[PDB]
Amino acid sequence: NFSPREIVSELDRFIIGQKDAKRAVAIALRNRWRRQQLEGQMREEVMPKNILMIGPTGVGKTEISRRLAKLAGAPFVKVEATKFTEVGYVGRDVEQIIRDLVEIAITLVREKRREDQIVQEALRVSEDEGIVFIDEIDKIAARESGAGVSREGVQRDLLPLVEGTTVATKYGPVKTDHILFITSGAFHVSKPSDLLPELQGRLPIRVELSALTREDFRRILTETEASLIKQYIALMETEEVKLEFSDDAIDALADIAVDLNATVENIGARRLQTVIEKVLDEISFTAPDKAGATFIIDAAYVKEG
Amino acid sequence: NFSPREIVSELDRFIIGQKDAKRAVAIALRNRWRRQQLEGQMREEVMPKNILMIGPTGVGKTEISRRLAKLAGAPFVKVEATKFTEVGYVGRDVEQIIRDLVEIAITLVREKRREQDQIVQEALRVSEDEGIVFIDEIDKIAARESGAGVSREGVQRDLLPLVEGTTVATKYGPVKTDHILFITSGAFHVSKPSDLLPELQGRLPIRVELSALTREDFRRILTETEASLIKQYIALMETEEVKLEFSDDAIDALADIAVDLNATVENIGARRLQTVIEKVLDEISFTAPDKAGATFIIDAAYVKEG
Amino acid sequence: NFSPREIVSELDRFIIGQKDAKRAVAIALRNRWRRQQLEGQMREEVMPKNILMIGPTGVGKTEISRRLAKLAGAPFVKVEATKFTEVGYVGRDVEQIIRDLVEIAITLVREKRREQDQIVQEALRVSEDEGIVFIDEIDKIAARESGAGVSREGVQRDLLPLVEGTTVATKYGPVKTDHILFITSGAFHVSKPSDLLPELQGRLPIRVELSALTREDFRRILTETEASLIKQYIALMETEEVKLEFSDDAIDALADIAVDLNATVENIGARRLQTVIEKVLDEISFTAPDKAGATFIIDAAYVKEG
Amino acid sequence: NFSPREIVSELDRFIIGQKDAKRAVAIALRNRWRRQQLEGQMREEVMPKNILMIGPTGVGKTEISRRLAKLAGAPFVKVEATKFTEVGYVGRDVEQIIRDLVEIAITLVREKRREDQIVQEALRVSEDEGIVFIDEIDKIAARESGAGVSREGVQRDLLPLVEGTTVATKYGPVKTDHILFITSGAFHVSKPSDLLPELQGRLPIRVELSALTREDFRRILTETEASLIKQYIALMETEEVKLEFSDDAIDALADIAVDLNATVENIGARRLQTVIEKVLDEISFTAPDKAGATFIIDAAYVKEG
Ligand SMILES: Nc1ncnc2c1ncn2[C@@H]1O[C@H](COP(=O)(O)OP(=O)(O)O)[C@@H](O)[C@H]1O
Ligand SMILES: Nc1ncnc2c1ncn2[C@@H]1O[C@H](COP(=O)(O)OP(=O)(O)O)[C@@H](O)[C@H]1O
Ligand SMILES: Nc1ncnc2c1ncn2[C@@H]1O[C@H](COP(=O)(O)OP(=O)(O)O)[C@@H](O)[C@H]1O
Ligand SMILES: Nc1ncnc2c1ncn2[C@@H]1O[C@H](COP(=O)(O)OP(=O)(O)O)[C@@H](O)[C@H]1O
Repeated sequence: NFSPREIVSELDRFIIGQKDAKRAVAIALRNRWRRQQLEGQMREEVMPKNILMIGPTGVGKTEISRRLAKLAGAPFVKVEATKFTEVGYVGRDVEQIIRDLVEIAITLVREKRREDQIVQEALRVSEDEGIVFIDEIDKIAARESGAGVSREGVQRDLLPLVEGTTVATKYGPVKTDHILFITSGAFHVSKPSDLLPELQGRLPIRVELSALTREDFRRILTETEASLIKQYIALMETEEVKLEFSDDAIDALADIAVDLNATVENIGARRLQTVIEKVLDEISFTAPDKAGATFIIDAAYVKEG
Repeated sequence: NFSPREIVSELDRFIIGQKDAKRAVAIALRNRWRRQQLEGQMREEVMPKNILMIGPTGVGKTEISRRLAKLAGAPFVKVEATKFTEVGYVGRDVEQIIRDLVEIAITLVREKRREQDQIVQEALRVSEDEGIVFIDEIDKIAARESGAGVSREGVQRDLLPLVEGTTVATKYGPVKTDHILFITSGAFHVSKPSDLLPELQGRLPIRVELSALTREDFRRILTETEASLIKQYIALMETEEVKLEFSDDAIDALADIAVDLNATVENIGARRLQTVIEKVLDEISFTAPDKAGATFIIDAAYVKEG
Repeated sequence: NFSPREIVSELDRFIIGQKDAKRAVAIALRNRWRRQQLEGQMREEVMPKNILMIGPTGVGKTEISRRLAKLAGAPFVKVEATKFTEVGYVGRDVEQIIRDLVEIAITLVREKRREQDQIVQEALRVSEDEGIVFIDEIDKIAARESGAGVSREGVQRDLLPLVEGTTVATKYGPVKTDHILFITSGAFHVSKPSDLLPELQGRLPIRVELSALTREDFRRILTETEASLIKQYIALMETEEVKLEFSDDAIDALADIAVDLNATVENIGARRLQTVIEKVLDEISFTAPDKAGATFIIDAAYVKEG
Repeated sequence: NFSPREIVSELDRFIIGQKDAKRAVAIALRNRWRRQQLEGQMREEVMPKNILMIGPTGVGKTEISRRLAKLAGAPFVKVEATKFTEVGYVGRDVEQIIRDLVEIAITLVREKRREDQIVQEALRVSEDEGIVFIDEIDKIAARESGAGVSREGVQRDLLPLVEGTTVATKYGPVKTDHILFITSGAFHVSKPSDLLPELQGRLPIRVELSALTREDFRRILTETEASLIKQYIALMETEEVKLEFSDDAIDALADIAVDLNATVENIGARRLQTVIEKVLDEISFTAPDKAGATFIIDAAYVKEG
């Protein structure tokens, strides 16, 4: 899809809630289209509407950006900002981000072409369509454990990428002027105004994300297209086992994850994956011994499990 | 074998006990087969059932994973997590794990084809769909922070791209880690599993404990498994025309020596057995060619003098 | 007051909301009274119901504890835990907390007696049975390890003797900390409560959360409580013969300014209110003596220009 | 009591299980009596049978030693060994242990005398009867976060105390030749043979302690004389509330603590204190409003709580 409301709808198929974050990337992606519709010098003066996402861990910041890029057939790279503060001879320079992105556009163009010029198209796509997700940008803006580049230095090193620079790769120079950047952080260890002024100026769009509620966990489990329940159901189908979850079993699974997030650590929706798996441990092991049968998991089964 | 109960049975041929750990890797391996039966988009949405093994040292964490990979003809790489906290210019980046794995899948595909650009293409296919990566002492890179290189949390952060899904460059071409299985292990005395990065927890769906080995476990480790130390020394002395025999009380005596050393010096698990049988066999290992055709019996008394 | 519901009601006079936190300190204080009703050995086996408060900054953690201590005529000491991680030769040891507490109990007993070796003896008695110690940012000394003094875990380890029970030397004599109540607080974004030393967890029986303050909370904080900022500025301007008046829309406007600043710069909780009323009162605070006998009304429009 | 079997019995009133650890301190305390029964120079050649306790956290190492000393009317000091590895101008020298011990013997002699000579008796008791508990002695024997004395240096600093030295205090010199030392550690970060040889030689008795079982938690809750249940029952009696626990409620409370120790962290019996308190939160708050009544807590009440 190509329209912002259409983009929001496509993202609804995989991400529950977070409407503001969904609309922010839609605007950013739609503006890339508006730029290419422009003609003349104005085509070279408009820059990507880069985004700063603020929100707790495991509530959809990566997922929204990752699905967005797949929607737009754009090459995507996720990186943890603090990795550039560590010593190391391999992969400690931020231009590795751009080199990896071309490496992802090559393997992306090969898939579409099948269905020298290919390498050129990977270099064309990377410049005009690349999407870069920089996680925990809040951690490189704090009051200063890494013995490498300082935190402000990682910010200073990010400036050439998001302002516009040329980067050398094993396939040739890559310009970053019109690559879209999505940055994210919780901003408990720092605040958004602790970013370098030059970085603030290259983050036009600011959007918050909210904690997931108990109802959010229920819908995340069942409603989205690649949901965990649909995965476990699909995996047991290959063993000739029709797996069924009652509605109270789904409520019970969501409650286990909410409670653990409330007593151990709130890791957001990442808790769901580990909770369903232990409840399905007995049936995942014995599934070939149960072929042809229909297995219904109720609230009581989740309780004993 | 391809079935979880069948996998557990194959592992019983080499590992004593640790039934929960055996069933955990079976589930993880069986899900790889369940995934490839899927067709469509769901084939690209299911991720490996990575495992966190919790247990003391030398009770079968590496051995289970290593036998599992050989059972599945899958390329296998074991790595010590804390090695990435040290300074150095060779092999200090976690992508070295993935490069080594292709290096092991290439040499694996050549063996089966014989019994080539196309071989390298499948070695890149095998590595992506069948690779198994064992990360030891993942508990030590989650502690309260001697390595002067990457910090402990930084080694975790560097592991995130591998287990979440990334493309890695090699001397043979780009490799995706999306469908590689990861088995991680630690004792978790210096830290706890919730000290791992949240992003890491979410990519470790299966959690399994392992237990200390008991005195009876040592006796069965010595004799019952297919590649047991006793069966090795017997086979080694057969090449010298010497029938090496252990009485049943001798095996008990050897197990008791190892338990006591693990109880008074340090508990290193079943690794103590190797050094204990070897010192008792010192006299015969030296003189065996001078003793050809003869039968050498090690009893409880011989273990005592040894 | 002496009853938990009565304690909650007394705290309602100064703190808006945070009902769970109010009831938590009530239980802890009521158990002190329950203990002294006991006679015999059980009188020496019951230990204070120490509290861990979890909540964002500036929502009432210090204020609740501080009002509680004044309600109970108990000596009170607030300390920043991370101060003990810094180098220095004055006041860098945790026993300084206890020495300061006696210093506050002495000056407390003198006030009540007037309205002396015997005073110091009871100040040493009061400190032991009635002292209240508030330790802020106990979450920061439980993180992954800028202070060049004691390490973070070391500050925890140094706190163990205080909350488990120890004798501390002072310029007035030995003081036991066995029956001192401890209230600890943190946001727990940089760490989690299970990152505390096991020995510390066991001496924190009561766990209570506090919530963010809402826009309506700011309005009630401004006006409803007994020592509210509005009642302070009104009283301060009364000494100049100026009737200071706030309309209800003006109070909403002031609360909105603070919410927006907490939403765009940094969320510092109710601390934002103090700086916001002060800038709106800048014009009148200066000219009030030149305006004696007059009435000054601050409306929504006046807050807008200000 | 004065006999080792009698000592073991007195400790049974407060500590569940750990029979080996109980007998080890009994031997050590009984030998102090055997020494004072000796006459002549042999009286000056026998040294305390110091103990190294090995065991997990929160299973009774401190409690056994603390109760033992109270049984013997002996002044007692507990210290965390790693505290001497930290920088600091106050209380970072191991002789503070001995100075604190005299400070505890003074306040101990005043209690018994009531029921210059007193200070002399505090100096007499400290030398002949002091008991020093050094916790986590395993942590100062590891492979080397404190920026002060090194770990081996803390061991080296402990040598004068346990071999025999004179220590100056605000009341006068204190000899440590016949002070009993109980040291403890889990020995996962190191092993007992990592201690300095001179320290090994001054730790004659070696005793292990075991993890607490589910049944241990049940007996710890109810059976011992100062148990948590008897405290909460006694505290509610001062409010005219007869609090009663069913047997299944006690089982339920023990199960909550075992599960948390199995999923968060095994902190031993320290988990019990925090678990009963949250279950009693509603009644502890409302107890004055319920005076004259009898309140029975069953398994179902522990479940909702
Ligand atoms: N709102 C949500 N809707 C659907 N899935 C979600 C949501 N929030 C988190 N998830 C899932 O939880 C996991 C972690 O989420 P992710 O977006 O990567 O985290 P973060 O916000 O920390 O980047 C992924 O499997 C993701 O699909
Ligand atoms: N349960 C067991 N059954 C059989 N052999 C075992 C067992 N535990 C340990 N061993 C043997 O002891 C040695 C060390 O075991 P290993 O699994 O590699 O240790 P770790 O669990 O620390 O990874 C190997 O020779 C292994 O075969
Ligand atoms: N809920 C509240 N009710 C009343 N005053 C409050 C509330 N929260 C904060 N305040 C006021 O805001 C300031 C800071 O609050 P305080 O409790 O000291 O912060 P913290 O919770 O960080 O300890 C004080 O002036 C306090 O009176
Ligand atoms: N076996 C036990 N019997 C009775 N109480 C115990 C036992 N183990 C631990 N406790 C209690 O748990 C808490 C911590 O125990 P403690 O002996 O101080 O720990 P450690 O072994 O770490 O020194 C104390 O309240 C203690 O009374």
